[PDB]
Amino acid sequence: SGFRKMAFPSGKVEGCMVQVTCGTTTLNGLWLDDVVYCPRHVICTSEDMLNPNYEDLLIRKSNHNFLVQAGNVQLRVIGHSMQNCVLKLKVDTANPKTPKYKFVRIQPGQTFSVLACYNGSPSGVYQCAMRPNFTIKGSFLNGSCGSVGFNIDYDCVSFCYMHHMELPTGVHAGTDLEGNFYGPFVDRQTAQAAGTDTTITVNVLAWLYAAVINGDRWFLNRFTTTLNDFNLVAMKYNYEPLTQDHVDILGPLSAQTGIAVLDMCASLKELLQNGMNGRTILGSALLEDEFTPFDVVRQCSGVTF
Amino acid sequence: SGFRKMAFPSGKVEGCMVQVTCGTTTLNGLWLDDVVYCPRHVICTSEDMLNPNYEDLLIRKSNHNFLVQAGNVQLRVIGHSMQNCVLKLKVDTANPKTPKYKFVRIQPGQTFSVLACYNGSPSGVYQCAMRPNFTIKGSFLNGSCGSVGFNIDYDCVSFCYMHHMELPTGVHAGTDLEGNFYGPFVDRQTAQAAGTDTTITVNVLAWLYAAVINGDRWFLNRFTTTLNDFNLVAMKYNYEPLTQDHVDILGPLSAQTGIAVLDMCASLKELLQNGMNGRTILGSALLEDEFTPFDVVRQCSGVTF
Repeated sequence: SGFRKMAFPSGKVEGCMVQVTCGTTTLNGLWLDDVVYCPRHVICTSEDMLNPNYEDLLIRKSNHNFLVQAGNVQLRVIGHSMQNCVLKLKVDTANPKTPKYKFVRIQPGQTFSVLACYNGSPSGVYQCAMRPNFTIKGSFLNGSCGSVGFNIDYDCVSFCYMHHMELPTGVHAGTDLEGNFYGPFVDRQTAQAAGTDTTITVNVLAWLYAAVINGDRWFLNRFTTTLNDFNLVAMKYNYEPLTQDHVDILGPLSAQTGIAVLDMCASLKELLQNGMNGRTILGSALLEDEFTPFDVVRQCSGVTF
Repeated sequence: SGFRKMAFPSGKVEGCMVQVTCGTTTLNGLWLDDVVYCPRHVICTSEDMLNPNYEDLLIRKSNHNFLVQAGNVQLRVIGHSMQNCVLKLKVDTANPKTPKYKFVRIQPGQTFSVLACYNGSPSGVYQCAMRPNFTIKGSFLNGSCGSVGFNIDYDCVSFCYMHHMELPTGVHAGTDLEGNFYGPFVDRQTAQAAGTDTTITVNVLAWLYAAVINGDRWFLNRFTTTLNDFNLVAMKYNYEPLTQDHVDILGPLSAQTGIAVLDMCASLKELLQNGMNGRTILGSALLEDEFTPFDVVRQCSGVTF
C-alpha cells in the first residue's frame, strides 16, 4: 500500500552520462556504444543563442574541439555530425556500461523519469509527463542541458527526452534522441510561449483508480455519465477530451476494482464541479495527472527491472 | 527553475540489492563488502508473525538455510547472526559494487530516498521523510521488505532505513541498519497504532523559500511574528514547535532571498489561518513538509555526486 510519484531506478542511465565541453560551454551528453549524443547548442556562446546559424557555427569546429569526459575516463572524439538539434560525437571507445536501449518519441500524456545532471555528474531523479502543450514541468538549473528522460521495461531503457531549453515561464522544452523538438519549440532564445496547460484526463482517472485500491474512496458517488456528457465537462475545465481508446486503456483498472470507467468519470465530474471540499486524495489536494494507467498497474503489482 | 520531489540517483544502491530466501520467505537484502543485511523476519512464516520468538526460530537455521542471490550471482553464506531486528549474513565474496557508505540513524523530519525492490530487483525510487510519529509514508507491496532508504553526499551513501512492516493504516515502519526500529514499533503483527501525524514546520518554511526562489510569491504578506506567537499557531494546527535551532538552519535561505525567517513564519501563519483560497504553491494545493532546508539548497544550487 501507499502510492508515490515513483521514478525508474537510474543506475543504467547514470553509467551513460558524460561531460561535453566545446570552447566555453559545458553540458551533458549520453554515451551509448561508441556515440555521444548532446544538444547542438553546446557549440554556441551565450550571445550566439539569440540567433544561431548552426551549420555555420559548426564549420568552425573539428573533432578535437569537443572534449568528452566520463568521470575522468577521457574519451577520444573521432567524428562528429549534426542530426536535427542534436550532435552525435563518435568516440573511439564503446561505453562498457551501455544498457540495452531504444530511442522512442513519446506522445503527450506519457510519463518518464528524468536524471538531472550537471557537468556529467547525476544529481537526482524525478518523474514527469509530456504535457499536452509539449512542455515538461521539470527541475533544471544552468548546466543541466543534455540530461535525459527515459522509461525502463525489464532489460530495456527507452530514451525519450533530452533537455535543451527553459522558457520564460520556467517550464522546459527539449528533443527526442533523434534531435526533433517536442512541440513547436526551437533552440534559439526567442519569443516562444506555451499553449494551454490542459489536464491529462485519462491519467487523472488512472490515479483515482489508484486511490480506490488504497482506501481513498470518499469521492465515489451514486452517478454515472456518458462519454459525450463527460466531455462537455472536460472541455469547461480544460481537460483533454476522453476517447473510447482511453476507456479501453482503463479496462484493467476497471476490472481490478469493479468500478466501471463511466462511473469513475461521474466521480471525476463531481470533483470538477464541486471541488475537494478541503479533503485529500492520496496525499494531494488537487487532481493529479502525471500517472498513466500503465504507471498505476506497475506500481500496484510490483513490476521489476 | 522548477522544483520537484527529487530522489538521489539510485545506481550505487542498485548494485547492493540481493534476494534472500529462507525456506518459504523471500525478501530483499543489502550486500556491503562481505555482509548481507536483511530483516530478521525472513525466518518467519506467515503464522509465526503473530507472536515470533526469534532466538528460538533462529536455532533451527544454519548458514545453508539462507539462499542469497545477486542477480544470478549465487552467494555462499559462511556465518549468520542477529543484531536487534536485522540479520547479518557473512558471505564468502565481497560485493565488488560496494559504494563508499555509512550507517546513520536519522531524526524525525529528515528526508531520504527509497529504492523499492522485489525479489532482489529494484522497481523504483522515490523520496520520503521520517514522520514525527516515526512512521514513513511509503509505497511498498508484499515482497518489498529489506528495501532501503538512503542519502548520498558526493562519494558516500548514508543508509538510514530498512523496510520491515506495514501498519493497518497503510503507513510503514522499519529500522536503521543496526536493526533498531524507528519509534515504538515491533516486528510482530500486533495492535500498533501511529501517534499524531504532525507537520514538519521547518520543512514547510524551507519549501516556501523554494517557492519564492521560483516566482511563487503571492503568499508573502505585510506581517511579522515572533517564535512564541507563531508557536501558539503551530500548536493549533498540529505543527511541530519551531525552535531557534530551526531558525538558524533556515539562515542560508533567508540570506539568499532577503526574507527574514520570522517574516516567512508570518506568511505561514496566514496560510494556516486562511488557507490557500484555491491557489497553488509549486504545483501543490497543500503545504508540503517533505523537503528539508538542505534539500532546498541542494536542488536550488545543483549539487552533484
